[PDB]
Amino acid sequence: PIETVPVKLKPGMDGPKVKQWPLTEEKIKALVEICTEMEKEGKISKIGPENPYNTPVFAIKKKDSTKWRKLVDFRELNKRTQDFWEVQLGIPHPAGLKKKKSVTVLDVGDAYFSVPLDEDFRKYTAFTIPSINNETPGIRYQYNVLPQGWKGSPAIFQSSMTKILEPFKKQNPDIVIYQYMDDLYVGSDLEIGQHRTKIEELRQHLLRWPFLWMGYELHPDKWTVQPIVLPEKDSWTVNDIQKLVGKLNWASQIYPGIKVRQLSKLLRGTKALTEVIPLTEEAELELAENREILKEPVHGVYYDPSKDLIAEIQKQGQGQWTYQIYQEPFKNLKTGKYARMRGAHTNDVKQLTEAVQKITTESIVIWGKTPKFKLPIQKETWETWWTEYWQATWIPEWEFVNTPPLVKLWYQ
Amino acid sequence: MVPISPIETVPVKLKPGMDGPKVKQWPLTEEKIKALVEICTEMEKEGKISKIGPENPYNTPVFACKKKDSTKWRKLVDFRELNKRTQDFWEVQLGIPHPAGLKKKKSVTVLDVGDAYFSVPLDEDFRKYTAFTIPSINNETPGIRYQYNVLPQGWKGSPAIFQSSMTKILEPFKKQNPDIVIYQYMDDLYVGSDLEIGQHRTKIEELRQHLLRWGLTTPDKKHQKEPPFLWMGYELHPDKWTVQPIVLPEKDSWTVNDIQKLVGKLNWASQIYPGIKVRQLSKLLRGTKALTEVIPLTEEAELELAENREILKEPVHGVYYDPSKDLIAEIQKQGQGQWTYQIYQEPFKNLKTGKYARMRGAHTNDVKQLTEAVQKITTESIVIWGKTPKFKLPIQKETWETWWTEYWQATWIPEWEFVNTPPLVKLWYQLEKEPIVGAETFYVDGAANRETKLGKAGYVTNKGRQKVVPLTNTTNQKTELQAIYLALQDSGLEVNIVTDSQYALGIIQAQPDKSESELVNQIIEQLIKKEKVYLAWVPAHKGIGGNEQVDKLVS
DNA sequence: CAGTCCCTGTTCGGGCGCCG
DNA sequence: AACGGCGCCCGAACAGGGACTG
Ligand SMILES: Cc1cn([C@H]2C=C[C@@H](COP(=O)(O)OP(=O)(O)OP(=O)(O)O)O2)c(=O)[nH]c1=O
Ligand SMILES: [Mg+2]
Ligand SMILES: [Mg+2]
Repeated sequence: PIETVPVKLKPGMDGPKVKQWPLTEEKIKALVEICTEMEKEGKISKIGPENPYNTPVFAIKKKDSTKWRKLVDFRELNKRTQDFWEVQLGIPHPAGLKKKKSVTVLDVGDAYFSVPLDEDFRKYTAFTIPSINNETPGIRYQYNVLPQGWKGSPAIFQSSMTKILEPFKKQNPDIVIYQYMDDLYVGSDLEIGQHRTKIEELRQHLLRWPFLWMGYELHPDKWTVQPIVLPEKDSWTVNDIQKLVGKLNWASQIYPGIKVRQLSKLLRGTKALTEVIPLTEEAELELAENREILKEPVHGVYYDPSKDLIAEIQKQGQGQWTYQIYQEPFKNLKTGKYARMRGAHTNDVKQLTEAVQKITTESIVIWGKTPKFKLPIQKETWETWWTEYWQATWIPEWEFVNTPPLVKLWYQ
Repeated sequence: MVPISPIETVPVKLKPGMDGPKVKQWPLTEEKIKALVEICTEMEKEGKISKIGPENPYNTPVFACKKKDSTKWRKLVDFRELNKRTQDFWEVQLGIPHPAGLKKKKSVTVLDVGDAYFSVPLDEDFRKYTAFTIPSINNETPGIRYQYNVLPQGWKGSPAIFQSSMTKILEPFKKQNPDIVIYQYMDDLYVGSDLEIGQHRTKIEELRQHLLRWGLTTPDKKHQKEPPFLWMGYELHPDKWTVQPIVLPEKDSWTVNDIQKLVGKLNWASQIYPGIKVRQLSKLLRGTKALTEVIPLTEEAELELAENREILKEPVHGVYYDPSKDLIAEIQKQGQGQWTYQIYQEPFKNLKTGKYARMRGAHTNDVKQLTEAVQKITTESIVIWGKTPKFKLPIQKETWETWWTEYWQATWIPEWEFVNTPPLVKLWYQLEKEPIVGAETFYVDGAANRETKLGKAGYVTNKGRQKVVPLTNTTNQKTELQAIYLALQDSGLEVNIVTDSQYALGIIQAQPDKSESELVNQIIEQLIKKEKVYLAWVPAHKGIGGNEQVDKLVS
């Protein structure tokens, strides 16, 4: 009884044609059981090879969840419908969500299954379930309703979502609610008891209309930033000063006022690396001046909503992972560090996966975008294991880099 | 008026803005003429082919070969111009079934659907786009033109349609027989069950009659009821499997096309024959771009070929998959970037074997290549069995712990244990983390001219030691490596080296043990001889330390 | 600052094997 | 002399960043 909102690809672009990657036995069995129930409920339908489009599919389990969830990698289809969920039917991002004391994330993706999808667009939602050892050909489906993980789903459902949340927002005007992908971000300055109580009221508000029982809690007011810090030693050697000048010179690309004149004068000659060099009166002055500039904010650094977010991650060792978020080089909007995440001291890929998910969550809260990641890892290594540790219902863009640490810039 | 078959049709369109094929026929021999007029007459009475007239302004040639060592023939076509204008299909064939992934079944039957493509209908509105004439005489009768009512052989949409139509027909039978396994690859059907031999034949005939309702015939010509079964190019026995006999050519003079077929068969044989190498044979296929050019076998390529023939002498076999037992994968180093592995569940009962010999990157080490081999085995195992095997690796836990905790890129190996089988994988040198007290400090630098290709490389040290070496036909990157090489040559067992070359430092910090560069290999040889080496980087053109001093000498 | 170079990386298409 | 699938080893074309030169 609902008219399907017409959806069209961006002009000059064809649908996604991404090959399905191999799935483990438990993931295939989970997807077969899930797709059988969705097919019985009319959410999906089997298709043939005359549909040239295809999108990868796999399965995840959220944090502390034993229930399999179907996850479609709609990254290719999303950027091929970018003028729809950003230009035509966009969602405004509240600047106060990051200021709230507690923010709970609620999975509302199941609500999209009640709204039908445009018949002309259903062919672009095709996915293929593989078989173990290629016993059977690929089992292809396509969506009949708004699919989870497609950015057009919250955009079309926004009109329906607003009417559902309208009574709750009038009851609590101080609560900020933001919707991104399959998730709902609810922030308030209430106490931990009062917050979780209001979250349960919102759950009952959605019930009167399979992961709604979960609630991942955030605290953006407790999110810390990792500045560039300089070492403080009692004695300095030639090697210590060479590393210090190397770090300050790279830092000059961010802070133009950093000087290395009086420090480079200490290295006059061809001295042994371990020779102790006492800092002169001017060297203490220049080093103290550079420590204050690192406390001053960078000039002309602000968020541009028309530009993409970029995120770089560095493996610092011993469970330490630093990161920077920027739109223009050396204009970091945020810098941070993670430590002692799951997989620390045993699994780099799980830590990197955790770090990517944390950075993306922060970016959704602060700016409403997901950054494109520059991952310090080989492509084949990441593509072999990353799905084993993914616990999020969205997937950011990423690329792979290899930059040896010539100087420890973000973590001494 | 042709009867519509029970199989559902697949709506096939064409790319917008394009029409159908209009290609003239190809003059063939009279042997092909008397081998196709009888086919179009039999397919016309069976409804597989209808006759058209002047209202069909299309045409397509129809060259044809035979069948492999058999009596019959295979009518082929040239839809290369139709494929360019036909819509793209998404292939549902995602891989090739491997016998090592088959589980134990008491009873096994291999079927073969006769006339596979000729039993599946074509789209009604698409039959008009398949026109072709058949001249009864080579230059007399013009020949009445026909069309296709089924799937033609040679059309790019025929395989995808048959595989999808076959699945829809088997779906109701599989739902009524859940305990029966049906491996469906193209038209060949592998049917297995743990039922008794008598009850198994009963369900086979039930399946043969089920497929017969849609016009799919399973004749007794290629019906297999007893081992050994020839399935997917293998020999299936009740408790083991092996590859069909592989014949390697033995010519006195080897060309280029002969080696390409040789390495191809060795790659196909390396799935169950352990220890096959193709490094020195494939090395002969470099540079030469003439398939009909004789290539003499190198002494290394001859010994490699001799060792592969001796492996193929003793017959080998693989076992089947048992889900109740763990999956084990063991890797060995064969030297020169060559790795071989075996996947098994019980000791010396290999499911399959394999090799990894890819050389990626100009500079690498055994630890990186072992990591790449683990990833290749992991993905291959998920395809075949859907799980990652436990690894047995010839690298110490302490060695691996040092590499991954100190590397700047994220790297990881799944659950594994050490196996003591030389040659062990190790790191051949370790760069120090702090400068070495008492070791001479070498400030190195190198500069070269872009135009004349001339350059210099040298060093200055804290003890007054100094060298400048002129270089001819070089680059700035080569002189920076040469400067470090000079410092390693002219220093004691412990040395501190200060450079401004991000290029050189990035190569050496990744602890390579092999390189496509003779200079890097010489640097590696020196790094191994040392007891302690500390590399430090400083920015150039900043008047820093001795780096400013050595910069004046080389530039 | 552009425009090169040097170096190293990925992508792709074809050679071969194998299946149908 | 056809089509589709997978694997390997190959080379040419292309991308991208440090570093030097006008
Ligand atoms: C071997 C082969 C096969 N095919 C297609 C056609 C039918 C299926 C199976 O072919 P087939 O089993 O060997 O021949 P088929 O048409 O079934 O006739 P039969 O020999 O089985 O009676 O794959 C093809 O297009 N080209 C080929 O070279
Ligand atoms: Mg057949
Ligand atoms: Mg230099």
